[PDB]
Amino acid sequence: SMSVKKPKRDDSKDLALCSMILTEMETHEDAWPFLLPVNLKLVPGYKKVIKKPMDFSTIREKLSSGQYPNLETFALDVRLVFDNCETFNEDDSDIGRAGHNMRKYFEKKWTDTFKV
Repeated sequence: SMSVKKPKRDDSKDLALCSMILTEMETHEDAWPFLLPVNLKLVPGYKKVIKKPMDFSTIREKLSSGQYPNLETFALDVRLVFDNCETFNEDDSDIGRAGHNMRKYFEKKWTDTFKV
């Protein structure tokens, strides 16, 4: 509260570390469904069903232009990618399985990097 300061973690490396994590995401072989925005005019349903589209290229642009206030807002956008994927795609499908794989991949890197 006012003039009662909670000891804070060092966040000076967060931008670099998130950029590193995102690079590993972008280069994962199962990243292909997530590299670019879903094409809203070639994919029936998507615009109506998915209220907040998100993809790695959009996250990269936001990270490069100071649009994430903190690391948690970055992780929210990454998770949004996989939450959208689960909403729209069957688990069995190639895209659906890619999403599950990439979520698992991200969350381990997230824990290993920041839950130091």
